[PDB]
This record gives sequence, C-alpha cells and structure tokens, in this order.
Amino acid sequence: VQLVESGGGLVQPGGSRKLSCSASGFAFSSFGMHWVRQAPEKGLEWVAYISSGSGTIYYADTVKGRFTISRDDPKNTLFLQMTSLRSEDTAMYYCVRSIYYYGSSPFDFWGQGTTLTVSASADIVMTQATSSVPVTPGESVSISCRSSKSLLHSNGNTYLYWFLQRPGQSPQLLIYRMSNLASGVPDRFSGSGSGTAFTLTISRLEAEDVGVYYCMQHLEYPLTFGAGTKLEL
Amino acid sequence: QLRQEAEQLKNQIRDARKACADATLSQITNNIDPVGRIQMRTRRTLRGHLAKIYAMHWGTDSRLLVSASQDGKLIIWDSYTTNKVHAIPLRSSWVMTCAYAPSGNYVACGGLDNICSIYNLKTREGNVRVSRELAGHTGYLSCCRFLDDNQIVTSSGDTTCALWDIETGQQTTTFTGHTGDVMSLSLAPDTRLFVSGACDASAKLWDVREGMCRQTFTGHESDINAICFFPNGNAFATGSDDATCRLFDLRADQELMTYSHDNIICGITSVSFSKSGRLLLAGYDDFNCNVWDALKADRAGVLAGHDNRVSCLGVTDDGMAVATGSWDSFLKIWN
Amino acid sequence: AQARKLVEQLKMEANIDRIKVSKAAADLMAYCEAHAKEDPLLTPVPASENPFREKK
Amino acid sequence: SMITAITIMALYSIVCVVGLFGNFLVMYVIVRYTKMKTATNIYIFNLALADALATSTLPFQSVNYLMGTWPFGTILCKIVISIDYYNMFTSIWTLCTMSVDRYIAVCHPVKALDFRTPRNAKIINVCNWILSSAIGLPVMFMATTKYRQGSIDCTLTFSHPTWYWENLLKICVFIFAFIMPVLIITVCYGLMILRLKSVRMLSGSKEKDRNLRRITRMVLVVVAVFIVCWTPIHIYVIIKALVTIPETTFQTVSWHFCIALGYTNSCLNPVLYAFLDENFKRCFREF
Amino acid sequence: SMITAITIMALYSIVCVVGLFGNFLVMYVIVRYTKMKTATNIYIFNLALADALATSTLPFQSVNYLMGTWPFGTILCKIVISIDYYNMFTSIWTLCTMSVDRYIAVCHPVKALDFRTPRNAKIINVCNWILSSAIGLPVMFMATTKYRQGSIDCTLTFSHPTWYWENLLKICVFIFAFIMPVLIITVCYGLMILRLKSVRMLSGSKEKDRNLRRITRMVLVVVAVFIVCWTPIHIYVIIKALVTIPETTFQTVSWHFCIALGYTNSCLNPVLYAFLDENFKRCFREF
Amino acid sequence: TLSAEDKAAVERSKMIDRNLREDGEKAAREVKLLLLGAGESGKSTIVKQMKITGIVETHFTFKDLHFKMFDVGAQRSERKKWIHCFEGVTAIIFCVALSDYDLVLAEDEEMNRMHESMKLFDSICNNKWFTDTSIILFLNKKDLFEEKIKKSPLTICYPEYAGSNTYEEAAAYIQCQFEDLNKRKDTKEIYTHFTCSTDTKNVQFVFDAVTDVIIKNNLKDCGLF
Amino acid sequence: FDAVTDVIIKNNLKDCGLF
Amino acid sequence: YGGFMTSEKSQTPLVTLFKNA
Amino acid sequence: YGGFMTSEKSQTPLVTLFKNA
Ligand SMILES: CC(C)CCC[C@@H](C)[C@H]1CC[C@H]2[C@@H]3CC=C4C[C@@H](O)CC[C@]4(C)[C@H]3CC[C@]12C
Ligand SMILES: CC(C)CCC[C@@H](C)[C@H]1CC[C@H]2[C@@H]3CC=C4C[C@@H](O)CC[C@]4(C)[C@H]3CC[C@]12C
Ligand SMILES: CC(C)CCC[C@@H](C)[C@H]1CC[C@H]2[C@@H]3CC=C4C[C@@H](O)CC[C@]4(C)[C@H]3CC[C@]12C
Ligand SMILES: CC(C)CCC[C@@H](C)[C@H]1CC[C@H]2[C@@H]3CC=C4C[C@@H](O)CC[C@]4(C)[C@H]3CC[C@]12C
Ligand SMILES: CC(C)CCC[C@@H](C)[C@H]1CC[C@H]2[C@@H]3CC=C4C[C@@H](O)CC[C@]4(C)[C@H]3CC[C@]12C
Ligand SMILES: CC(C)CCC[C@@H](C)[C@H]1CC[C@H]2[C@@H]3CC=C4C[C@@H](O)CC[C@]4(C)[C@H]3CC[C@]12C
Ligand SMILES: CC(C)CCC[C@@H](C)[C@H]1CC[C@H]2[C@@H]3CC=C4C[C@@H](O)CC[C@]4(C)[C@H]3CC[C@]12C
Ligand SMILES: CC(C)CCC[C@@H](C)[C@H]1CC[C@H]2[C@@H]3CC=C4C[C@@H](O)CC[C@]4(C)[C@H]3CC[C@]12C
Ligand SMILES: CC(C)CCC[C@@H](C)[C@H]1CC[C@H]2[C@@H]3CC=C4C[C@@H](O)CC[C@]4(C)[C@H]3CC[C@]12C
Ligand SMILES: CC(C)CCC[C@@H](C)[C@H]1CC[C@H]2[C@@H]3CC=C4C[C@@H](O)CC[C@]4(C)[C@H]3CC[C@]12C
Repeated sequence: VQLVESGGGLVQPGGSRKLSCSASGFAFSSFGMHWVRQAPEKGLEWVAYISSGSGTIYYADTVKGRFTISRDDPKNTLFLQMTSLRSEDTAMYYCVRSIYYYGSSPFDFWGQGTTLTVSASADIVMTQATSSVPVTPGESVSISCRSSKSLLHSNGNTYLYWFLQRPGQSPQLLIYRMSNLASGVPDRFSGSGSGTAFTLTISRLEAEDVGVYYCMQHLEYPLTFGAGTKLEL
Repeated sequence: QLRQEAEQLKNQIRDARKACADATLSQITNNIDPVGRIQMRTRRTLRGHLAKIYAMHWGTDSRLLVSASQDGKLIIWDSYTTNKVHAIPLRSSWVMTCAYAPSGNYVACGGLDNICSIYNLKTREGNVRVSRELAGHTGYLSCCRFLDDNQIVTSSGDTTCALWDIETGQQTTTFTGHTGDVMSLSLAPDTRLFVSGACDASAKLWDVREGMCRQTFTGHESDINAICFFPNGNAFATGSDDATCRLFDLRADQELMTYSHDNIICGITSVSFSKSGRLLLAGYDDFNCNVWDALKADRAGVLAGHDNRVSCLGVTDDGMAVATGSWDSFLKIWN
Repeated sequence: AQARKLVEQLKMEANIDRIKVSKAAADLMAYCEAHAKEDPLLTPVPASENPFREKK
Repeated sequence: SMITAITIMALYSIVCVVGLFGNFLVMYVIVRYTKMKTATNIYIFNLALADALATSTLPFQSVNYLMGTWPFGTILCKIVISIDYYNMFTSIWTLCTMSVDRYIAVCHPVKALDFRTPRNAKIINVCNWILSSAIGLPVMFMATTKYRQGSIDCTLTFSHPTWYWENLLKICVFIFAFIMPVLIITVCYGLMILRLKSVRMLSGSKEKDRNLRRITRMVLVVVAVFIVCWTPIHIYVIIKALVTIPETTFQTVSWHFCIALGYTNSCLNPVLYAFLDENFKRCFREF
Repeated sequence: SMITAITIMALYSIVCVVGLFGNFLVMYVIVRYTKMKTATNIYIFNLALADALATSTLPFQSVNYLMGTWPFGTILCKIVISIDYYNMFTSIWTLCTMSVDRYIAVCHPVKALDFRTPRNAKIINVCNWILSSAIGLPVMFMATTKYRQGSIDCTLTFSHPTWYWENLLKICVFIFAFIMPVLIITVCYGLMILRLKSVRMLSGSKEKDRNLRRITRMVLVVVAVFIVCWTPIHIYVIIKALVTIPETTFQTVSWHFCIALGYTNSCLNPVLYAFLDENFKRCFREF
Repeated sequence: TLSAEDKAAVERSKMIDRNLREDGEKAAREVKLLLLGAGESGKSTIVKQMKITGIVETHFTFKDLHFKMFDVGAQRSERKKWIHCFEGVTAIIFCVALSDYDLVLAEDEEMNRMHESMKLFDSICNNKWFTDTSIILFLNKKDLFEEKIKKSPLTICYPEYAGSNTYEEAAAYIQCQFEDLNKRKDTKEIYTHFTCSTDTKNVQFVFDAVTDVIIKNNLKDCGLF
Repeated sequence: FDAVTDVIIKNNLKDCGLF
Repeated sequence: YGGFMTSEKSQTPLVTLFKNA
Repeated sequence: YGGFMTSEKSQTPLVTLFKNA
C-alpha cells in the first residue's frame, strides 16, 4: 500500500493547478478517496471525497464549485483540478483511502502530502478545549474532545475517530468508532466517553507517541475536524 | 474366527446397552408440559445468488453470515441491513461446504475440487485473496469447521476426516475407520472432541488431541446427512435419509429418542439446535423446515416458504434468528 | 492386520464407564430448564429489543 | 329495425364482456403468480393490457351507435379515438414481436440466448409502445366533435385538402396493420414449421409426431384467426373508400359485424395465447 | 493496386464534381429567376437541395477509402453519416411526392386544383423533411469512431444485441427506400400513361402523337434511371448481409461502383427534372 | 435516517449486485456438458481432439458458443451423493469403447467389461435427477473393433448375437441394445456417433445435439411442449 | 365538363412542363 | 376500427323504448 | 450509403505516394 502525490510548487493567485495522486500495491477501484488540507501552523481540514465507482461526490462549502475531483481506475490515479485559487489555499494536501462496510477501518492509510503555496444540517463544531499539555514518559495522559451534536446514531455506532500526527510525518489513524483500535496501533491507547464528551487515555506513555491528536466526527457531511491537542516533553 | 470374535464383542456391547437402559427418556419427560405452537415470521430475504445455495455458517457476532452458491461465489452478508459485505469469486464452481471462523478473520470453502480454500478477510490491500490451499484429500470435501484461526477439521468423500494446520499447510491428524462417505461433522464447545456421521448409517466420536475413536453410534437405516451437538456438549442429534432423526447421548452411549412422523418419507438435509436446546430445527426435502420439541418428540412448528429443496439451516449464536437456504437461490431469516 | 486393530478399537469402545441414563436425563432437563428463559426462539422478545424489525 | 339493433347490441356486449373478462383474468394470473420473470410472460401481459384497453373502448362506440350523437365531450372523444388506434397498433405489433421471438428461438438457437432475455424484451416492448404513440398523438390532436343534423359526431378532422390526408391515413393504417404483419407472421411461422420438421427429435416417434402435429395445428390456428379477423374490416374499408355504395340495412349489419370481427381477435387473444400455453396451464392446474 | 485506387478515386471525384455543379446550377437558376412561385419549382428546389447535401458527403468517403482510416473526428463523423442517411430518404421521398403530384395532376383534375398550390406543397415538403428526421436522428446518435487495428473507423455502433438492431435497420432502410418507392413510382406513372392515352388532345394527329411519345419516353427514362441506379446497391447489401463472400479486388470494385451509381442517380436527377423541363428550357431561351 | 457509512455500504452492495448480475448472465450463456465413461474409453484423446485432481474443466468455443465440459472420472467416491449437483446440465456425453468386450478384468470371476459399461449406462440413464437430460453416446476404437470382429466373433461373449461377422451389423446391434437400455424414450433422446479421428466430425455432432437441446428448451420456455 | 377537364389537364401538364 | 368513420346514422326504436321505460 | 459499412480497410499505394512526394 502506497500513495504518492505530484503537482506541487508555487502557483500565482487566480491561476489553475492539477494535482495527481498515484496508488500502488492495493485495489484502488474498491476504495473511496479523500483530500484533506493542512494549514502550515494550524490544524487539519477536510476538502473533498469521491466514492468508489464515482457514484457520489462530496465537497466542503468553502471549496464548492472551485475544485473538481476525479479518478481513473485503470491507471490507479486520483486527480484534483483547482481553478481560481485564493490566498487561503497555501496548504499541504493529503490523500486518504477509505473503505466502508460493517467492521471496516476507514481513514486508516494517509498519503504523504503535497505542499502548495500561493503567497509567501447544522455544522457540527468539534471543540478541543486544551491546546498543549506538558507530559513526562510513563504517566497516563487524558485528552478531552467535545461535539456540538450528539454523535450517537440510532444503530448504536458513535462516529468519532482519533488521529495522531507525528511532527514531520504523515498522520496515522489510532481509533475508529471510539472503541476499536486501528490495525497496527499498540494497546496503550483507549477511547471512552459518551455523547458530547469524549476522552482518550494513554496509559504507559512511551516514546514516539509525541504528536498532535485530532478528534473527527463522521456522522454527516461536511466532515469537520478538531483544533488539535499537542503533547510535548 | 476373528469375525466371530467381533460379532461376540458387539453382541456384548449391545447387551451392555440393553442392561444399562432402565427408564425411557420419553416416559420421564412425558410429565413436562409441551411447548405448544411456535410460529416464526420472516424478517429478511436475501437475493443475488442466481444459483442453488449449499452451505451457510453464522458468525460469532450474530450479525454476519457466509453463503456458498453454485455460480462460484461466497457471499458474506450483513443480516440486519440486508447489504452484502463481501463477494468472493471461487476458482471451482462446484462447492459443498463453507466455514466462517469464530474470530471472523478467515473463511473456508470446499466441494468437488478436493481442495479446502482458506480466505483472509482482514488484508491491508482490501481484496479477499486465496490465503491457504489445503490439497491432499482423495474424495470430495463434505464439511469443514474452524476450531481456531490456525486449525481446521475437514471431512471428505474418501471416508476419512482430517485435522489441518493452516500456517504449515500439512495435515496434522488423519481419522480413518468409516466405511461410507463422511457427510457431516459438528464441533463441541470445548472443541476437544467432534462427532461425525457417514454413509454407513453410523456416527463416530473423535478426540482431536489423541486421534482415535472414542464412541460409535449405530441405529440408522440409511445414509446420515447431518449432525449437530446439543449446546451442553453431552448429546447430539443426527438426521438421515430414512426420514427419521435421532438423539444420542455421549455418556449414555445409546439412542435416547427418535423423531419421525408417518406422512413425511423424504430425507433430512440439515439439523440445528436452539440456544436452550428445547427446539430442534431440521429442513427436509418436502420444501419445509420442521421445528420439533426435543423433550416431547412432537412437532412444534412448520417453516414453509421455500420453493425448492431446502439445503442448509443455521441457528445463530445468541439464538435471535434462524437462517435457511435452499435451491431456489434465496436465503431467508425466521424469527 | 485390519481385523486386529478393529477388534482392539471395539474393545476400547466397550471399556467405558457408562453412567445411568436417568442421571443424563436429569442433567438434560436441568440444562433445558435453566437456559429456557435465555432462548429468544422459545420465548418471544419485544420488537424494540429485537434487532430485526419491519422496514418501511 | 329493432331486431337489427338488438342483434348489434348483443354482439358488441358479448365481445366486450368476454374480452374484458379474459384480459383481466390473464392480468391477474400473470401478476399474482408468475410475476413476469420470463420474456414470454411480459409479451402476454402486454397483449393483455392492449387488448383490455381496446375492448374497454368498445361500449362508448356502442353508445355512439345507439344515441346517434356524442354526449361525452370533445376531450373524451380525443382520448377514446387515440387509445383505440394506439392499442390496435400495439396489439398487432406485439403479435408480430411474439412471432419474431418464436422464429429466432426455433431457427437460430445460438442467437436466441442473446436475444431472449428480460431486458431485451422490455426494450423492444417499450419501442413498440412508442411506435404506436407515433400515430397516437396526431390522431389525438386531429379528433374533434362536429355538430351535424342536430347530432354531435366524434370524428377525425383533417386539414385542407381533407381527401388527401384522410386517404393517406387510411392507406398508412392499412399497410402497417395488414400488409407487413401478415407477411411477417406468415414467413416467420412458415420457416418455423419447416425448421421444426427438420428437427431430428420430433420426427420418428409416433407420440413425438403427434406433438409436432399439435404444434403445427396451434400455429395454423393462430395464423388463421389473425387473418380471418383482421382481413374483412380492412378490405371493406378500402372498398367503401374506393367505391360509394348506397346505404342499406345489410350494409349496416355488415359494417358492424366487420367491426366486431376485428375486435374478435382482441377478444380471443387470451384463450389462444395464455390459456393454450403450457406454463399457464400448469399454474392453473396447481392453483 | 494503384490502377484500382486511381479508378475508384477518379470515379468518386467525377461523380461528386458533376453532382455539385448540377445541383448548385439548378438552385441558382431557380432562386435567381424562377423565384419559387409554383409548387413544382418548390419540389425541384427541395430535390436539388437534398441531392446537393447528399453529394456533399462523398469526398469524406473518398478520404476514408484512400487513407484507410477516419482522421476527421467523432463529431464530423456523426454529422456526415447523419446527413448521408437523412438526405438519401429526403431525395427518394421527394421523388415519390413528385410522382404522386403528377398522378393527381393528370388523373384527378378537379382534385388537383385543390391539391396543387404553393401552401400545400410547402406543408407536404415540411412533412417529408420531418419524416427524414425520423430516420436521421438515431443515425446521428449511434454513429461514432472505433479504434480497430491501429485505424480509426467511422461507423454505427448498435446496442446489444448488435445483429438484431443492425439487420433491422438494414431491412427497414431497404423496404422504405426501395420497395415502397419503386412500387409507388411505377404504379403512379403507369396509371398516368394509361390516362394520357385516353386523352383526345394527345392522340388524333401526327405531331400530337409525337409529343405523347416524347412524354412517354421521358417517363420511362425517369423510372428506368431510378430502378437501374438504386437496385444494385440494395440487392448487393442484402446479399452481403445474408451470405458471406470472400474478399477479392472485384468485390471492392463492385461495392464502390454500386455506391457510385447510387450517388450518380442523385447527380443525374437535376438534369432530367430541370434541364429537360420545358419551362426551364424557355427560361434558358429567353436568357 | 441512515448514516453516511450506511449509505456507502448500500452503494457497495449495489455495485456488488451489478457485478453478480453480470457474472450470472455470463454463466447463463455458457453451455455445460457432463462427461462420463470408463477409464479406457479414451476421454483424454477425445478431449484433446475437441480442444484443438477431481473435476477437470475443459473450456472451448465453437461457432460463438461456449462449452464447459466437466470430467468427473478422477473421483473414486460414491456417485449417488454428488450426482445431484450436476442436475442443471445441458447434456451428458457418455463414452465407451467398442473393443471392451474382448477385454476382461483380472478378477476371480471373469466378467465382461462391456456389460459393466451397460450397467453403468443403465444406472446413469435411469437416474431420477436425469429424466429430461439428453445423452450423447460415443463408441470408440472403430477400426480396432472392425479388425477384432473380423478376427473373433461376438458369439463368445454373449450368445444372443447370432449374425455373421460384420462391423456394420455388430456395431448396429450394440447401438440398438444401448438404445434399448433407455427406459424413458419420450423424454430423453440418445445421440449415438461412432468416434473417428476427425476434429470437424465430432465437435459438429456435439454442436448439433446441443443445438437440438437448446431448441427443446426454447420451445418449453415458449410453452409449445 | 369533359372539355373543361381536358383544358385543366393541358394546363396542369404545361404547368408541370411536360408539353 | 370503423366505429368512428363518418356515417349518417338514424336513431333506433330501441332507444325510444328505453326512454319511454 | 455503403461507405460507412464495416469493411476491411487496406492502405492504398496512392496515399503512400502522396506522403513520399
Ligand atoms: C406513457 C404511457 C401513457 C404509454 C406507454 C406505456 C408504457 C411506457 C408501459 C405500459 C406497459 C409497461 C410494461 C408492462 C410490464 C413490464 C414488465 C415489468 O417486469 C417491467 C416493466 C414493464 C416492461 C413495463 C414497462 C413500461 C410499459 C411498457
Ligand atoms: C413503425 C410504423 C408503424 C410507423 C408508422 C408511422 C405512421 C403510420 C404515422 C407517423 C407520422 C403520421 C402522420 C403525421 C402527420 C400527419 C398530418 C395529419 O394532418 C394527417 C395524419 C398524418 C399524415 C399522420 C398519419 C400517420 C403517420 C404517417
Ligand atoms: C407516401 C406514401 C406512403 C403514401 C402515398 C399515398 C398516395 C399514393 C395516396 C394518398 C391519397 C390518395 C388520393 C386520395 C383520394 C383520392 C380520391 C379517390 O376517389 C381516387 C384516388 C385518390 C385521388 C387518391 C390517389 C392516391 C393517393 C394520392
Ligand atoms: C416486412 C416483411 C416483408 C419482412 C419479411 C422478412 C423476411 C422475408 C426475410 C428477412 C430475414 C430473412 C431470413 C434471414 C436469414 C436467413 C438464413 C439463410 O441461411 C436462409 C434465409 C433466411 C432464413 C432468411 C429468410 C427470409 C427472411 C426471414
Ligand atoms: C377472404 C375472407 C377470409 C374474408 C373476405 C373479406 C371481404 C373480401 C368480404 C367480406 C365482406 C364483403 C362485403 C360485404 C358487403 C358488401 C356490400 C355489397 O353491396 C357489395 C359487396 C360487399 C362490399 C362485400 C365485398 C367483399 C367483402 C368485403
Ligand atoms: C428540421 C431540419 C433538420 C430540416 C429542416 C428542413 C425544412 C423544414 C426546410 C428545408 C428546405 C426549406 C424550404 C426551402 C424553400 C422554400 C420555398 C420558399 O418560397 C418557402 C419556404 C420553403 C418551402 C422552405 C420551407 C422549409 C424547408 C422545407
Ligand atoms: C415513414 C418512415 C420513413 C419513417 C421511418 C421508419 C423507420 C425507418 C424508423 C421508425 C422506427 C425507427 C427505429 C426506432 C428505434 C430504433 C432503436 C435504436 O437503438 C436503433 C434505431 C432504431 C431501430 C430505429 C431505426 C429507424 C426506424 C426503424
Ligand atoms: C424490420 C422489421 C420492421 C420487420 C421484420 C422483423 C423481423 C422479421 C426481422 C427483423 C430482425 C431480423 C433478424 C435480424 C438478424 C438476423 C441474423 C441473421 O443471420 C439471421 C436472420 C436474423 C435473425 C433476422 C431474422 C428476421 C428479423 C427478426
Ligand atoms: C409496398 C407496400 C408496403 C406499399 C405499396 C404502396 C403503393 C404501391 C400503393 C399504396 C396506395 C395505393 C394507391 C391507393 C389508391 C389508388 C386509387 C385507385 O383508383 C388507383 C390506384 C391507387 C392510386 C393506388 C396505387 C397503388 C398505391 C400507391
Ligand atoms: C436491375 C439491374 C439494372 C441491376 C441488377 C444488379 C444486381 C442483380 C447485380 C449487379 C452487381 C452483382 C453482384 C456483383 C458481384 C458479386 C460478387 C460475386 O462473388 C457474387 C455475385 C455478386 C454478389 C453479384 C450479385 C448480383 C449483382 C448484385
């Protein structure tokens, strides 16, 4: 499984740019795809989604009408055409593969990120109350997240996902649906809580766990992220 | 001389069984009130096979179920939402059994190709590919059941059973003894022992660790097609082509009870117990599935609605629903 | 060869400590009565509690 | 005069009642039990629908004959005339499509697999209905009511010159409803009977030869019923248009008898197709 | 090889140049002087326009034959095929309409007085173009370009099953463009000649009989040119569809010769209809 | 009502339904032939002619018609249990060798292999699962049978035949006995063709028998039968 | 009427231009 | 098909008997 | 009419002479 993006560099405002992400070593035709942007010294933000087979397409409202997503399955390539770029689009763009079925782990694998620089229903508001917590290796650490809408759906699933972005590396999924650990995550992390109040507990803090923690809702489109709690030493 | 000795020993075993029995189970259980009339409505109808179904197995999460069809497909189903979760194309179209692992990581299948195929479902790539090929049987694969994610018991049409190690790929234990094609097998909850029925009208209890036959149960007049343990692990019901069903106790080592009615002369394709074991569900060649009261030897209900020969039947782990598959290409869920 | 092994297998089958059938019957009835309440098939379960429900 | 009117009313009433009863019975048997899983069932259902509508438009014609005036109104006049011609072409072309289906099935078995599918049958049927609508819409717009001799008349209105458009429409309806369908049905079933004679399976055995005789008899009955029903009304319309004939009681009896004989094929289509069909026969036997 | 391609290219070039020159010359003569004040001149103008548009697609076919591939593109492929199929029917049905007009003009004078007007001819011509649009639109849609053996091919793609829709289109084009036009033209002109023989002003004298013989020869020339030109391409296409024939140079020469003759009839219709017409001849004498 | 993940799962189920429908149509077009006979019949030879463990699947295309032929000869298991799987088969091609009558299995009670083939054909033909299924009967080793009937009379194996030695008469008698083994003539045609070393002669006969079966199935589907 | 018919036939043929 | 063809039709006595009764 | 019918296409020598010229 590998995803690499091309088409970066500097762009003049009012211009146009096409990004392309090439996928290798997995069945590209069966995964839906996401574009997620990251401001330089701010949190992550969701841009767009395309289903497998191109049957449904979703966009953020700030990028509605300006950006066009497409996919070519025989060449295993995702394309993003961007027209009339603005000064807020100077961001690093990640591609995300996601499969949706009973027991699936979507948002499991993240791309590497292409930096682009141009200048050198009620929206569920996810609220990271804290911003930084200084921690020592060994103690159990608690991180709190809150929502503007109850994420407990009538089928019994609570659509909250916990992500960890290491400094200078691609972010990885830690927890999907607030109970199950993602494949490849150690059992140090645990998620708990209820509607409007969620908690991530890291017992037996170990090295390489220092990063930024994001809580994401996945109840309804558009996807809205959290601010991002950073840990440090 | 040796044959006469065998006749003598089996006569002694028959005399011991006769002398050991004192009171009939039907006489003891006559006092308890009958269950009455059990009517189960259809909840879900599953479509998309376009060929006859042979095997279904429930998962331990009581929600997903696997199904095997003659178009070369294994379909893994979400029973609550009616959506299809997986569709595995098979190398060999002819299929006669499919096992769903207790963890849910793997799915086994087999049939007339003499191969047991193990499919991994948790691959990172996301396409269900052939993980393990268990070649080595001489006859057709008739039943297979996972014990763990690494060990599997298979029965074959060369009159033998085998215990296979998945990661190695070699068979670790071979069970020989039956003269007829072993048609079915059932695992006990502790999984240390398993009983299997064959086309010699007998069932045999096999020890997984030791590898020998512990008990032998005779009494049927025709080929035994189906076998299933009682939920306590101390008894098992058998269904055969002689239009009768029987209940055998491991410790008693004799025929406890026989379930039969005069009108039905067709055979029994499959059998399964309820969570309490009070109800015994069995599908017949009369296009119906009969629910028998186990302790009263009387019919408790009738599941009609299949338009072709009912081939497979399974009660889920928590007992909340029963799923039946038939040759009409439909899976139905009763409750 | 085969006859010898079959005779030994039959003798091993014969040498078993068969308990009384009445005790097994009592255990079977006790197990059925104990698990009778738990069984959804034997005793009907409310529609709201039931995972399978009618869909409009 | 009175005896003639009673005979005409009895003939129209019997044809309409038997036709509606047979068509709705075929609809109920198809929808209730068979549930249109095969292409042949779809074609029989389409014949049932077209024949049902064509027979349903008949009592309004009977009331028009009795009263001598049209009191229903202009809009219902347009609806009745358009539905009448529309279902007439729909029924005849559906019969042609079934003839084409049986021809492809018998003579070209390898191509029958691709041709005989539910999807292709649905596409061809929808094309047939659209082709019937091709003439349904202009007849709809043209149809008006004219006040003549104190009586409202529900009739087609043709732009000047009236004779050219009126006879162009009579000639087009005559050609597309008679010349092409009789040729298609006769050629396809004749080649079908020849290919069935060529079949090695049917020949030789006396019982199988009797079965061949039964199939040939059924096919000839179908062709004969189609020709005997549709031929006199079309030829008599052509004779009336070409040569003016003085009005007589016998002319009135012959004209209405030809109309009833034209609707007799629509009435006799269920018994001929659905009931004689072995699958529906088995469904009737079981239930 | 080279001799064959030179012969085919020269034949297509001569037929295209003669057809375009004749069509544009006839249109220029009608528009600049006659001013389309008579129904017959309207029909001749529509016939010249249809033949010009049909002849216009011939160099694209010549380039397709020479290069062995289609380099123009998908859109122009759709436009050229649609114009070709549209104008073939437009030309042939315009010929049928002129035959019916002459039949009504001769046999039924009192009816011809109502029938022969500018307005009615405009209405019938608009109906003819709409009827041509009927066949034109699916041809415009279905036609695409397919990549085969490294060569782009401009052709019709048919939905599954391909054989059914393809042969149905061939049969319908064959019947509507050949069977009905030959019969209509032959019967109408034959009855026209039989009516003209009865006429007292035509017979009864030497020079009058010479004029009657001239009219009869003109009619026979028109009918013979129509039948002799359109018959080989249609019969050849039916034979090619029904019976597979091995590829030979003679097959290629015969195929392109039949196509060239089919276009040659459209090329030769302006000469017969306009230059041999006495009114245009008088216009040529005056100017 | 349904969540976004549930809607995506429904979309995945619809895509799976479309793929299964396409696979079902492709399987429906395919003509299935079941191959039966003895080991010495010549199954490998005739399969190699037509083409140019457990189930052996042979796939070949003739006149734009797909044939899948299932050779079940390898299995030694009891045929009664697994025979019901093959109910939906267009035709059964049963191959036997004419020269089998002289050959005698090495047993204490000397038995005629030809009579064993007769019992095999009687068991297959009278099976309840195969009442409307056509049988294409192939007789093998015609030249060796002609040489053998010239050298040795057919009276020695079974006394009932009393005709003079001739490949024609003897082969016709074996053919009519094989046809007489059928107990339901009305619902089962038997196509008997002497095997020869010509690719065109065999495959065309199989295509003709399959064509007749497709004609019969189409007539039953239309409802004339 | 017959003479008028002949004159109309002549005029129609002249309008067509066959004469 | 021919029911709606233009044909001058007189009123029948049966309709008069219906109106009377 | 028949120009767009599916037929075998072989590169003519004349277009080769044009390309050479
Ligand atoms: C537009 C209306 C007024 C006139 C045309 C009606 C047409 C569109 C209707 C009338 C009969 C209908 C068909 C009747 C039966 C079937 C079989 C069913 O399994 C699929 C739909 C199908 C094939 C219908 C398709 C639509 C249909 C052809
Ligand atoms: C596939 C076959 C059945 C299609 C046949 C279509 C024919 C019958 C239809 C289609 C176009 C129709 C014509 C359309 C317009 C007019 C003008 C109107 O003032 C008189 C009727 C008339 C002349 C129609 C007569 C019937 C007509 C010619
Ligand atoms: C274009 C094709 C499909 C149809 C052509 C129809 C033509 C040939 C038909 C339609 C209208 C017909 C005319 C209509 C009315 C009359 C009056 C009748 O007393 C003599 C024949 C005569 C004069 C017809 C001659 C033939 C005619 C012109
Ligand atoms: C509108 C009416 C006239 C159309 C009638 C079409 C009939 C006459 C034509 C069209 C298709 C033709 C068939 C097409 C193919 C074959 C196979 C060939 O090996 C023998 C002739 C045969 C069997 C033709 C017989 C005649 C046929 C059926
Ligand atoms: C061939 C067989 C099956 C059907 C024959 C139908 C046609 C040819 C028959 C049946 C009805 C007949 C018409 C009945 C009434 C009349 C009125 C009379 O004053 C002149 C003859 C005439 C006009 C007949 C002409 C021929 C006719 C139209
Ligand atoms: C519908 C599109 C595709 C094609 C349109 C074709 C028709 C409608 C066009 C093309 C040729 C046109 C005719 C050309 C010449 C004349 C003579 C003029 O004095 C009156 C208008 C009239 C009679 C035109 C009427 C409209 C016409 C018939
Ligand atoms: C009066 C006449 C000239 C009008 C035209 C009649 C004929 C040529 C028309 C009427 C119905 C038309 C058909 C209608 C539908 C289809 C399906 C499409 O996928 C292929 C073209 C095809 C098959 C058309 C071919 C042309 C067609 C057969
Ligand atoms: C064209 C329509 C309007 C009238 C004629 C309809 C029928 C008779 C025509 C239309 C389509 C034709 C079929 C189209 C293609 C083939 C393949 C050819 O190898 C054998 C004949 C066969 C199977 C034709 C048989 C006759 C056919 C079914
Ligand atoms: C080939 C089939 C489908 C169509 C045949 C069309 C032609 C041949 C038919 C249809 C309409 C017919 C015309 C209808 C009416 C008349 C009036 C009559 O007093 C003289 C003959 C005449 C003028 C006919 C001549 C032949 C005719 C033009
Ligand atoms: C009516 C008169 C004027 C013209 C008649 C033209 C027809 C009958 C002629 C002219 C061209 C001829 C074709 C020319 C070439 C071939 C290829 C040959 O391998 C088979 C015969 C065949 C297919 C001919 C069949 C008959 C044919 C189509």
